[PDB]
Amino acid sequence: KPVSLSYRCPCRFFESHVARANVKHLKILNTPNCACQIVARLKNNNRQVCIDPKLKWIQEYLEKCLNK
Amino acid sequence: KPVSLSYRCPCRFFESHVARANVKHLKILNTPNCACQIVARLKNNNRQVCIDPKLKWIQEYLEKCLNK
Amino acid sequence: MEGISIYTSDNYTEEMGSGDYDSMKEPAFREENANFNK
Amino acid sequence: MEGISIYTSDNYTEEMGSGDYDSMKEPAFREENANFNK
Repeated sequence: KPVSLSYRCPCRFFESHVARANVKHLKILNTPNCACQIVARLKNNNRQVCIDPKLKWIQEYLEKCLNK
Repeated sequence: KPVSLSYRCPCRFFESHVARANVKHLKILNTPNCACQIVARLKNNNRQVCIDPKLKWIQEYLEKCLNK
Repeated sequence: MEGISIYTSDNYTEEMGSGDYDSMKEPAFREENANFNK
Repeated sequence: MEGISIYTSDNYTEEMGSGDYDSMKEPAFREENANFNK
């Protein structure tokens, strides 16, 4: 799939107070239109939520994978 | 399919010099026996590579996504 | 800082589910509660 | 941090790679120089 040029984001809406303990992973796509877009998929097999990159648990998440 | 879960790391190796312009997105998982697990899919199927959390642009990537 | 440099990404899809868990708030940056989890 | 616990990062099926471009270094925290391209 040839990636084209247009201001779009994967997720247009973000989830906010989702449980960091209930997600399995994050997937980050920074698209020209959005600050930073993170998509997370819940444990077992449940819904997928797109998260705001500025969530406190994300604040913890990014900073800890960075420096600690 | 049932959820046959185990404690594993997705990838085993990490790339510390992948081209930030050649990648499309990042996949981040917190693994049990591995620090931070990031894997990225390149533009088209060259191969998908596993990324080093300690990679320079990853540092900058995470750092900026925290607020911008 | 090359981590802000845009890469060509489009024609990819992720399906919008629903804005559910608050779905519109932002950081408190650090600890919100000292220790009163109980 | 709030998130110290590990999640079930299992159920992942791709074609795992190995060392490709470099694959063994550490960060410089931030900047190799504060943008010295010119």
